[PDB]
Amino acid sequence: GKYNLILSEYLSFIYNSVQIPIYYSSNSELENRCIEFHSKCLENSKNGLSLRKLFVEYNDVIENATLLSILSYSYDKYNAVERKLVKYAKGKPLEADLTVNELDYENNKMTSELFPTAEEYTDSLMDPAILTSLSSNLNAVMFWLEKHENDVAEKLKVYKRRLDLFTIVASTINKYGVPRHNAKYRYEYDVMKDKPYYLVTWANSSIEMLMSVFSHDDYLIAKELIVLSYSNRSTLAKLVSSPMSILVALVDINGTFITNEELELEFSNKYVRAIVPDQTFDELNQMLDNMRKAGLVDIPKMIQDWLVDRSIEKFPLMAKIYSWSFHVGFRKQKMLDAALDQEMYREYTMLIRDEVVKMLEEPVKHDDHLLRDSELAGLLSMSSASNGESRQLKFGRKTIFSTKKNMHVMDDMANERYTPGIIPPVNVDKPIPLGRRDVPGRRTRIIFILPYEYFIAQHAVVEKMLIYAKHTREYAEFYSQSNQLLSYGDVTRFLSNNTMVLYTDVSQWDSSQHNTQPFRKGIIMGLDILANMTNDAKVLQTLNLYKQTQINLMDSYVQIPDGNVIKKIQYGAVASGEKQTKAANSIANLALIKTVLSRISNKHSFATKIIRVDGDDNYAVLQFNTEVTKQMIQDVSNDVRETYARMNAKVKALVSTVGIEIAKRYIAGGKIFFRAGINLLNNEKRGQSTQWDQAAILYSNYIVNRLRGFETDREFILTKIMQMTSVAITGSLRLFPSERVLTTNSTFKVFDSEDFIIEYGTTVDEVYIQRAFMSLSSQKSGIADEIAASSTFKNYVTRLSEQLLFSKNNIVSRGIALTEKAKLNSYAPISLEKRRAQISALLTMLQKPVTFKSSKITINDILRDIKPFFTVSDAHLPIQYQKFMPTLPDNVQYIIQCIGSRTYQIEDDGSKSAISRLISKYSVYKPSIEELYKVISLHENEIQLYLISLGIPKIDADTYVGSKIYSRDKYRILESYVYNLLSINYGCYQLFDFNSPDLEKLIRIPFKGKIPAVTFILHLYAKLEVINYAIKNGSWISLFCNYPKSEMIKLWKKMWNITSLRSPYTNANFFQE
RNA sequence: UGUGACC
Ligand SMILES: Nc1nc2c(ncn2[C@@H]2O[C@H](COP(=O)(O)OP(=O)(O)OP(=O)(O)O)[C@@H](O)[C@H]2O)c(=O)[nH]1
Repeated sequence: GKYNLILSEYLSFIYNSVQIPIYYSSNSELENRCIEFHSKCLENSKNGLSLRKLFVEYNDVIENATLLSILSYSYDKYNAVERKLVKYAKGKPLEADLTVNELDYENNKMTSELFPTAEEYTDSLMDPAILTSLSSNLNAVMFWLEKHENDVAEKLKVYKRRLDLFTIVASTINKYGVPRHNAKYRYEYDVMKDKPYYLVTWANSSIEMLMSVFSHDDYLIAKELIVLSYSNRSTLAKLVSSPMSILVALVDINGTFITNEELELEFSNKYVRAIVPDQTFDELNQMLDNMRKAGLVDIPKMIQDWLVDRSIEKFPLMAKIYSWSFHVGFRKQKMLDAALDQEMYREYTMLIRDEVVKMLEEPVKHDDHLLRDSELAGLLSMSSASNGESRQLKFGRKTIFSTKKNMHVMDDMANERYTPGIIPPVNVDKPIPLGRRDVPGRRTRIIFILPYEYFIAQHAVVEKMLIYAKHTREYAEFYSQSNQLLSYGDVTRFLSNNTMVLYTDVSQWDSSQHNTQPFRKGIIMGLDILANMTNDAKVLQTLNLYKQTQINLMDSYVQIPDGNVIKKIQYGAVASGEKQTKAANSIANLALIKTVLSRISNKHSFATKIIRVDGDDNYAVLQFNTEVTKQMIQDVSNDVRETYARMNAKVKALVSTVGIEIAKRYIAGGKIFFRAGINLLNNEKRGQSTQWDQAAILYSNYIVNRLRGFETDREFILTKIMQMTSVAITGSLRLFPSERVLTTNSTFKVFDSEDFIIEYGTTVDEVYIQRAFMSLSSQKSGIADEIAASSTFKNYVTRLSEQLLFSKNNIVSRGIALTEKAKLNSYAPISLEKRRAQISALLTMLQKPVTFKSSKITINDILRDIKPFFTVSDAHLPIQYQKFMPTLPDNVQYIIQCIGSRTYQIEDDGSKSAISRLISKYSVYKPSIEELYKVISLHENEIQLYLISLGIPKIDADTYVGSKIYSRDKYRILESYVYNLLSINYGCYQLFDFNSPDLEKLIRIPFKGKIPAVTFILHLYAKLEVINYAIKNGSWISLFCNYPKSEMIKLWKKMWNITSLRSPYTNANFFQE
């Protein structure tokens, strides 16, 4: 509830010269008071009359009404930022050392020195690409500095540490003035020219870093990173986070968690001695020297200190540095440089080929339907991303231009041009338009924006491999419904005094030109074997067209822009843009380690406890017959690196007996760690989401970081949200959304009023507002309807249908239509219409709901019904689980020490339902969890027509539709769909064991009725309420349920008429994918 | 229509 208040201290801070609180109430007479108070307030302000009287006069509204929004009327020239910044600029501005970076443009020169003219300029290399200004990030900081000016004791040491650092920014910024941004939140030439090219993005990186400073060690790390990061823009992060790969092999294991047969974490009190060959210490020092030579001082000592004893208890510092290294910003080079960096393989290609076979064998041998109708599968899965060229399109009586695949597939069909039989060339004659991938730390990488013919030809076969992966443990990233905790235990499992883990980063190998041949070759070779396993025209064709793209790509040409020119150079490496990218890379990376391990066995004899490939890393745990020694480690480590060398693969390969470090995670001292390097004030690229959407994503990013071990002051986060979600009515009148508006479970939710706890409307006003917002959730788009009606479209939707369905089916059909209408949202013009509407709507909205004939039910209502039939009473749970994830805040860790954690993802798509399994045996169609949710609630005879109308044979449709499974499915679909709506797999909850016995105790639910659905929700709602209470108070409570029998049937009905809510908060979570 | 693949 503090938002609404911290919101005023802010406005009254930014503006000095008025605020007009706007309330509302579900109660008619109180609302009319809410209306009167409003106007009376406007009036007095329109006369410079103190509102003090009215605030007393209408004290009733203040007290019993819900704050809807705070109106801010300010008449300043909005340069108050410039003015306000002086006070903090009394330190010596930083002077960029233009010597630290290789490429010249990476050095912090003046903009003009890099770009002499306005036609040569480009923010392309610094663009914060986010929808909030640098002025704001500035205002935010100062606002907070003022509020914690007179704080005492420790808060002061936090204020101080912070005030200091801000100066560095403030002073440096003041020297060249503050860079003003345009309506699109971009920094142009006129403003950037005189100022250092990287002033802005660095300011942003530095602000976000200093506002995440608390302890002295923080401050030390910030300050250091903030200074060097003003000159170094290319090796800092890599330099700072490089040591961590070795630090993990130095901490002894004193009690760890392993994985048991039930594939779940189980404590193991074992001790494993970290065995390290001297050479490693050399390597680690060489890394410490490099750290120093590049200016670093404070950070290198922290590690050197740590290295005396190397206590897993004093490892939180090392982890902290590793996570901070990333907040320096992204490394955005020039496409050209990004692209320029570019007989013993016999074994390595044989394995790749054998792996491509295993995966597709059965599907091929048994003329799988998916492999046959793969062309339809690709079409239905086609996204509305780029195709490469910017074609002119004819829709109805309108010719517009677009690059969208969905737009090009359509147009192409309506003109006999749709020809997937012909897989376009990608050579010198038809160069690949390029894309990029920017990440903090590593150098930029290019990306092939291949023609849609390439997706379609690969979609189905890729999916068939991913399935083989789903149940092959070696593929960590894909195995079962597993989260990272599982992979954590699979390693710590076989560890001991006679084994050694071998990890390897191979990101450089996959881009290496050496790989590109044995890679594409092994796949093709494999595809051949498969082709010889059938005669099915369908299979051979799609199996063949796959072989085709694996050739056109062998000798590929790329379109690198080199200025305002687009040179065509020859690309001889495997870039990524295909559908097989992730799968193939997984296949390849694993084929590799197998190749390496196989070779080193000629000398040393060991056993393979586990082999794994996960993203751009690949590791294995070997076991020897004798106790391992420093010398044994050195030898293995050498023969390995040497084996990799004989393949001309530039890769980092380490060998330890206690931990590992890979891009996704690292295991130090038997504990699990995940880098907390998600940037907040700078983004990789510009999407299409709105500001609100970005507000929510900021917050989301805050939560993930926080859980990972990097906390940005929440007061700062809330300030940014106050900024980003606002809506300007005129040049002076700006409207600010209230806490109720932004946190309630609506279509406009941005964040949770309290971290790790998701509330739902439990009061009338809350219900009122919730139902009001939903009413204006989806907006009209003239442009979207125009094409939604055009011929090529209807024909498109039609052609897809007649191809999928056998008999009639209106649910599918009505779906395919919308499913395709939505894709148009990637088209900017439409997107823009939408947002404009949403604003005006949500504009008048924050003024008077009322008229909204609610009739739709949501998870809120369901819960709000159940709420009153429970009795809480103080309970208690002892801490009985040792911590394995050190970084977790304290209130979230607690829940785990009491009820435990999980290593799987709760099924929330209805994929395990029998009916869904059925449809996938005879159909290429994929129904959402929300469709199955309705299809399962249909009259027995309707479900039978659905099934048949998708190619499901009667002996099957008729058999299922009756069976007991249909009933169990009925429950399973609902059970799955509800979890989906409660976000049981996100943020905080995904961590918890919702089936913990310890938890089950606190839940006392007398089953006065044998009606599964109701029993279900009652227990879950209770498990949630218990855990929330524990997440806030630190103590536990028990729940007793006295839900009526009569009511149960009333509820069960409500259950099957639930609507899914769509919001920025929701999408934010989906973005964490 | 300052936009730039897979997932
Ligand atoms: N290209 C690529 N991007 C990835 C990969 N894995 C994750 N990402 C990125 O992941 C960001 C998502 O971060 P998350 O995966 O949601 O962080 P998290 O993994 O959900 O934290 P949890 O897994 O507990 O463990 C996106 O912006 C992606 O670009 C990958 O293997 N390849």
